[PDB]
Amino acid sequence: TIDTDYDVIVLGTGITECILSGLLSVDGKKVLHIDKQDHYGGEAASVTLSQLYEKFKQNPISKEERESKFGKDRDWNVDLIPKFLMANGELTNILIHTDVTRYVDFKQVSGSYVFKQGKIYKVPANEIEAISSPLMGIFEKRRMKKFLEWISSYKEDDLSTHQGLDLDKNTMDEVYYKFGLGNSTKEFIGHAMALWTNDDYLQQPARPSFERILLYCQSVARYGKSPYLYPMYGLGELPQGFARLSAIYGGTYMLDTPIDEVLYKKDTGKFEGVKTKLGTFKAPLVIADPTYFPEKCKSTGQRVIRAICILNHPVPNTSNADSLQIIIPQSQLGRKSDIYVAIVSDAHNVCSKGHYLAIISTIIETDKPHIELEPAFKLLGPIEEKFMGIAELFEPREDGSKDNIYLSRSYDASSHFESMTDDVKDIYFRVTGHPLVLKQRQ
Amino acid sequence: SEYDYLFKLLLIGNSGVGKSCLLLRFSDDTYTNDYISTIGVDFKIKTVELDGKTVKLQIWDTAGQERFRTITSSYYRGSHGIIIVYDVTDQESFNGVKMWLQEIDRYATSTVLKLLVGNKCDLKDKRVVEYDVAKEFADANKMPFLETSALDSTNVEDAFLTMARQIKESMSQQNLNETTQKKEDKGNVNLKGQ
Ligand SMILES: Nc1nc2c(ncn2[C@@H]2O[C@H](COP(=O)(O)OP(=O)(O)O)[C@@H](O)[C@H]2O)c(=O)[nH]1
Ligand SMILES: C/C=C(\C)CC/C=C(\C)CC/C=C(\C)CCC=C(C)C
Ligand SMILES: C/C=C(\C)CC/C=C(\C)CC/C=C(\C)CCC=C(C)C
Ligand SMILES: [Mg+2]
Repeated sequence: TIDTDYDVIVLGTGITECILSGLLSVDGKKVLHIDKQDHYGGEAASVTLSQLYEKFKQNPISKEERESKFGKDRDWNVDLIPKFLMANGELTNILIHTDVTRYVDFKQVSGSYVFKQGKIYKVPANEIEAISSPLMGIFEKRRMKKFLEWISSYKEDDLSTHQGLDLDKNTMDEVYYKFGLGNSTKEFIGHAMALWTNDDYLQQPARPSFERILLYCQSVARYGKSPYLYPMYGLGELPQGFARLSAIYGGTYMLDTPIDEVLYKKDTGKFEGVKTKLGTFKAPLVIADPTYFPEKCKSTGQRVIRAICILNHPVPNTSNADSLQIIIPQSQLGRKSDIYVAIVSDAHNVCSKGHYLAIISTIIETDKPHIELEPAFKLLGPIEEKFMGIAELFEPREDGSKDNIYLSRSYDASSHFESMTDDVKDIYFRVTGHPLVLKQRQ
Repeated sequence: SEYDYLFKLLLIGNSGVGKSCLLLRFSDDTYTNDYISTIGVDFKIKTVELDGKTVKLQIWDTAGQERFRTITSSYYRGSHGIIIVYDVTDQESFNGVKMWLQEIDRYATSTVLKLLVGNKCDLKDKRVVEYDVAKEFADANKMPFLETSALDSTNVEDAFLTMARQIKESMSQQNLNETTQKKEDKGNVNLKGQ
């Protein structure tokens, strides 16, 4: 007999849901976590090569052809949605407090590169590299330095370290002005450090930009090389790890289990449970991804193209790096948004020996999405295979307070997971009424 | 505190067969009648002496994920040996072993070691899986076989020792060296490292 009643039902095993399921199980809540799909990870799963053909190709190749070209399916764990972890980001903080580090190992990403006039340049990760970089001239570097010294010396508490700037009242452009920074330096700080994909931030309060730049500097400072970490065996390990945390603390899991019907309190539209092939399960609230409640979500008005490329060689002009980010700032291509490339390889157990995965992504701004990626495809050298997908981004219409249907946002075009942990924290506050407070797992 | 080899072991098998009790009997030498835990066992570490070698075992438990056959594929990563448990009083749990074998074939390395354990052998009146049938099955699927009782301790230490020996003795020198303490630095980042 299966228990009918739970504190919370969670639908979909994307990482946002799996983190929430783990945190709530840790809080002592009785959680039932269901997925219609036959595997963990939802839209940000890592999949095998055969699955990649099934998903993105018209006529999947034979097992024998696939294995001769690419080796065994077991060697491939290919992210559907590229993300790195900021080394001092919130996801690392959650991983450490929950000991989900016991279920997922991490390696540093070798570097972050920025595109300028057809070439790529490694963004400095230390003082020697900062001295060496041709990205700025000497006098501009001196102005850059005073800016970063202010970033380091600013204490909220103490108005004497503010240099006449107010992070809430001054725009980021005004902050740049105080330090006399030119437009190319603004683009570099904004796009390579704050990692904005557009220039909207210039006319917005400085605070969020200040915090993002501080986050970047703290992250590169943790271990050097770059601000990023990446999980061994791919991003799919993350939801699996948080699902294990939830199971340890009492959570119950069902996969390959369609939701036949969502149940609502009569004449109210409020959640009460779900009917499945295994029975009817009840809880006072549900947490779910957009695919379970499409009617309760809206498009953000953005579509992201993601091109998963398989190479049999390293990316040119990266010193044969095992992993990297490339950033193509919008101004370099006359675009409205940056193009990213995320490159990982056999060093991270995501492909067979000798191969590289290069996943290119951007928000579509033209009528020929494939053509928008050409400047990025050109950076990769010869490409063995491409698997192309386009995703529309969704967000909940409402915060869930009215109907106890607490929905996550689709995974966005940003190159790392900070916006995903922002979503976790926001959903947790919505669900529980108090900010998330992490305790160290004992 | 130092060790010769470190092996990663998993327990697998249908819910209710006594995997968590088997692990607690081995690790803590305790048994709780009608065992139910609010927080499931994650893993236990136990160092054993094996033909004059110190073998550290990190033995993973399922955290209940087997109930509806939702074991995370990550569970099998880096495993060296897998102990498949059924209940000698429960024919279906024995039949379920064929399915777990298929999972292991799918998610674990081709060279993983396997062992079949028939648990609850203390329940003599209620036995339905005949020893010779289980043994012939284990033979036909390339694994040794023991019947155990977490309750009264029958064969529990020996089951875990059997597996640690299947591994240590089956491993190519390349594979065995990678399990040594000197080779524990895998080039991964310690997130709890200042
Ligand atoms: N008689 C007997 N009962 C056992 C034995 N091992 C476990 N049990 C009981 O079987 C039930 C399930 O045990 P548990 O360890 O949770 O099984 P799991 O679901 O495979 O982890 C509990 O009531 C245990 O007390 C055993 O060797 N003999
Ligand atoms: C506390 C540790 C310190 C101050 C040394 C490490 C330096 C960091 C974290 C800053 C990295 C600097 C940049 C990305 C500046 C870019 C510089 C140029 C393009 C010249
Ligand atoms: C917590 C760490 C932070 C905020 C980074 C601080 C880093 C600084 C001040 C170093 C920046 C260095 C350069 C831009 C290179 C300077 C080199 C020349 C002027 C030749
Ligand atoms: Mg158990």
